[PDB]
Amino acid sequence: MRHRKSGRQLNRNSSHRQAMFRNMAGSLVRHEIIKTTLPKAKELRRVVEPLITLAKTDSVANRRLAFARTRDNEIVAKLFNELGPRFASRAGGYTRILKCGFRAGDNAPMAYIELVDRSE
Amino acid sequence: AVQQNKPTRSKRGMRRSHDALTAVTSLSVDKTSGEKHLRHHITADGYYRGRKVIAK
Amino acid sequence: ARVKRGVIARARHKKILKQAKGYYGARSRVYRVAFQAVIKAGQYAYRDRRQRKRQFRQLWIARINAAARQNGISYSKFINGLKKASVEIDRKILADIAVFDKVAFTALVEKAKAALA
Amino acid sequence: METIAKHRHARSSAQKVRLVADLIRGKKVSQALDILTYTNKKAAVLVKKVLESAIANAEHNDGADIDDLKVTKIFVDEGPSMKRIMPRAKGRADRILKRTSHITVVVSDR
Amino acid sequence: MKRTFQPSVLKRNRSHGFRARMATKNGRQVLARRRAKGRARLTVSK
RNA sequence: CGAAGGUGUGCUGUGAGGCAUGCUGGAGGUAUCAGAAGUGCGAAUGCUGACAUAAGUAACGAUAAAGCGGGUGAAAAGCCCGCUCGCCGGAAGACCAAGGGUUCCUGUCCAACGUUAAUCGGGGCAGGGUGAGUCGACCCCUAAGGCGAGGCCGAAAGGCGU
RNA sequence: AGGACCGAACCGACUAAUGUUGAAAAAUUAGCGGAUGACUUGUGGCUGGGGGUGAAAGGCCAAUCAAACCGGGAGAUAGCU
RNA sequence: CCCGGCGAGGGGAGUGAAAAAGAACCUGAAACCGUGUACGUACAAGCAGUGGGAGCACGCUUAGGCGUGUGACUGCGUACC
RNA sequence: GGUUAAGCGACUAAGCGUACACGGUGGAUGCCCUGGCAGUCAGAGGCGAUGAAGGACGUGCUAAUCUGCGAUAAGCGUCGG
Ligand SMILES: [Mg+2]
Repeated sequence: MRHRKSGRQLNRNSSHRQAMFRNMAGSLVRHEIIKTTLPKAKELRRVVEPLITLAKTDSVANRRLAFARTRDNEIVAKLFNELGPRFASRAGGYTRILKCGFRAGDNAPMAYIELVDRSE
Repeated sequence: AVQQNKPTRSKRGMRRSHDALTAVTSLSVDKTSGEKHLRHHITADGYYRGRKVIAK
Repeated sequence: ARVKRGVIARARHKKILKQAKGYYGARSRVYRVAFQAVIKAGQYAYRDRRQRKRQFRQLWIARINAAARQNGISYSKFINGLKKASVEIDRKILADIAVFDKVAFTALVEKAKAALA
Repeated sequence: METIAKHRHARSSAQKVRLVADLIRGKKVSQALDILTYTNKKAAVLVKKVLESAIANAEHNDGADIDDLKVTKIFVDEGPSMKRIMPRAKGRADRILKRTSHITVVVSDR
Repeated sequence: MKRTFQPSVLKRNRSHGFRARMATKNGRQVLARRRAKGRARLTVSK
């Protein structure tokens, strides 16, 4: 009954949740700005931010481990080279959420999530 | 399970007494453009805490 | 010749709803309910036209008894002495006297007490 | 001067739209528009268009004083219904009702 | 679930068609009745 | 200079009722006395139309699954493009018969339909699209069977049959 | 060789659950029987209502059957509601 | 002409005797659904009315305790066929 | 005039109820009829192999339907008004 339990369900099973976060995590780092619902964004930080922390140290083992997530070499290629140095001097809080109202199709809590600086 | 007598409009009206919407009052006022927006939300043109957040 | 009942029927319905103007909900809008309400109102009006005489008669005796006992005599003794005095004042005026003019009622009780002996 | 602007045969139930109408009844227009455009209902969008229509109705056809304009009378009346057939189990048919609404907004400076 | 009506134009014409009706005295009675009633589609053909 | 009808008020009769008038209505109504009824509705699980209730509740139709960026657009979870994720793959692929009868393609629109949004569609409107000596049909022949000149039989209709 | 065996397509419907204003006016899922024969299926044809057909249940004969459906006798009759 | 999506819908101007005749178009009732006003109702139990009845609001009247609207409380009262 | 205590006490309506006014849906009522029903007086009481009744398809400056017409195709020739 959710006593000291973490991990939202999002009306999906374990396989769909893992794949959807994996696809969304790669999309976010590729563009540095995506728009998704508030519960999706809030659980996305528990995925991309640990991934960035792993990407802080560059090694053959870390890159392979980072490749096991997001299942994409180009996403791993951008990591350890671009987002590494930018977040090397930062301890957590790589992402922030910007609420932007509700959709007109289903009236869902809408929010942007992006990196800290985005170099823009 | 179904009615035995027709409920009147008085019962119907009293049941809808708790269905009234709660209108917002004091959403926010921007510190840069001074335009109405939700609390802890960006404006129409991506303003939050004064500085740009969307860059269009 | 064919006769259309659309006008006379509507007039009768308006008359019944007119007599049942303002009871409750369907009793003032639905003829099938208003008609029963109108008839039951008639029975109550006929019944209470006789009950009103009994109701006011009950009230007058209660007020006369209250005033007489204030003077120190029961209602039954007051009327018993009142009859022996050959006084034919009904209970409506006696209740009227007892409320508005106190000294007049004190005259009635003194005469009744005097005529009682 | 009273200014009348209405929307007829709006594709929404009278009960649904009325839930938004009572939110802005008698309020100042400057804030009434804010409530409607920040309300998360479809009926809010419909009544907002009517309210904005009344606003330009009271300036292109009436004199002045947009700031002091106040909504006085607002009410939603049920309109003509459309009869549709929705098939059900065991060959039974149910006649569903699609209810249209008339949204009337009256605004005046006084 | 196979329903009662399985369409087939060839069987439909040979059963209730104009030439099938005119082949019997009873069919002429049917056509005469429908002509009297004034139905637009006298028979089932086409 | 305001008929019938509708909607209120007042007066009046033992009652069914009657009269006057305000408003709407915008063209017929009809005294008195007689005559003829499709002549008076609250019920018949009455009939027809309209509108309530449950109630803004159940439900939105296989638990194969969506996410993101850009574009059009007033508005994009549903439309288009691209990247992924998943599903079928002796089918959820491809070609036909039967049946359907323009649902096919393009341009344009969201009145009604799509169990929601709609710019989308098998929706609305307009235009276009089906090219055979060799494919099929048509055509020659025939099975089951149908019809049937003469003929036999049967009140008539008609039945059987060369 | 088999009215043989196990088992797909195919045919059928024994058990359980769901569904019971359902996705469905008998279905779905998990199981189940036959599956070279007394098998199944496509196309066309014939048997018509006191009749047809029936490995026979008075079962089926257009979502119906101890006498199908439509029209007519017919405004049948009802000591009943 | 304006709002509105180059919509739907609406408001002006104008025609018209009348647009309270706008094509969903003569007259436009009731059920049903609303807006505003007047009164009552959040310690009171039931065929919801009836008799009494304070209070409140409006028209009276030029006073005269009148009428209309509601009905705190109270006796009686278990729909129709 | 102040403190304390005791007693009494309206003004609130989330909603609802009653009356009135103003509206919506609805299409009853009133009025009307190039539509029906029943008759009276007259005619005709049949059409067709010289191809009937009834239909399909075409025919206009035509996209559809109704009506007429039939590749001479909303029609052609003659005689009259
Ligand atoms: Mg009323």
